[PDB]
Amino acid sequence: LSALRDPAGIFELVELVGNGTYGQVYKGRHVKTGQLAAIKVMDVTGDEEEEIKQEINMLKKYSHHRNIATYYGAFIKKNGMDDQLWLVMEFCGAGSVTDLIKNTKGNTLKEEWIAYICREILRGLSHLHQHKVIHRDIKGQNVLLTENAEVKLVDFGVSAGTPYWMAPEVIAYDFKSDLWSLGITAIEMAEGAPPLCDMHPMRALFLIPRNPAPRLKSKKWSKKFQSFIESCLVKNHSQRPATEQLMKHPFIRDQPNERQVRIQLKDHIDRTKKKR
Ligand SMILES: O=C1NC(=O)c2c1c(-c1ccccc1)cc1[nH]c3ccc(O)cc3c21
Ligand code: NA
Repeated sequence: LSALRDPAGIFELVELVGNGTYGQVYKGRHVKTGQLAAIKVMDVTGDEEEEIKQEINMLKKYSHHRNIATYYGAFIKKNGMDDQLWLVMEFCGAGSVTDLIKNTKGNTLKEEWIAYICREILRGLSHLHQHKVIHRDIKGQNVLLTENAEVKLVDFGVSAGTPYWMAPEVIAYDFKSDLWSLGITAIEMAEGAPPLCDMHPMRALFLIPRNPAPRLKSKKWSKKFQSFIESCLVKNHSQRPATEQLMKHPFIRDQPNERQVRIQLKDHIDRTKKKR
């Protein structure tokens, strides 16, 4: 019901943080408590109304898992200047996995960090898949980190371009397509960019269903990580493992430093804020 409250006196915009496939996202502040939130500001027209209402319902029902940024509420800023809808979400201070790769020296993440991040994406995906929901847009831009290095999934717009993370069956499907995208995100974390990044999106769209399943370029990566990527990236989706199966894989299952990897990531986050 689009008869929502005006945000005036409740939530205030502080700084713009996001500008991707999800739109114009701001770092907002709750006036009375001083708590931070992510506010997505979108122009509410006559035509575009059905797509916005579907995104809200998805968030209201499915965002209540620890690996998905929580929905806090929605507001309409009444205004020649069209009315704006404010989508209030849980704030993830450390930014995206894409930013984490860009800030790390040599644009590659430590294998132990990849395993932690992948496990958290997989847990969030498991929650969505249990509720018969496909994310449809898994990529480093959509995987965010909190200041305490907690991993949260964002953007349910596509759930309600850049084909680099798209599974062959999607280009040609079910929950298994998100697991292909996780594999591509894992390579993105390992190599700094997804396979076929250097090519035009049209060539990538043509090549993905035709080329054999991608693999890691370097021989430096562990046999466990190499097998994980191979398990994720199975072109024939019928033969690709489910979410619960992939969670049981040694790369995800055997992570002894869950406490010591989180502390390392938090220290890397703190070094980025302190140094400029
Ligand atoms: O929900 C969010 N929580 C967030 O923290 C957040 C969200 C979104 C986003 C919000 C609504 C719809 C789609 C994406 C985009 C975002 N871009 C961002 C860029 C940097 C950042 O630190 C946080 C976000 C961010
Ligand atoms: Na949540």
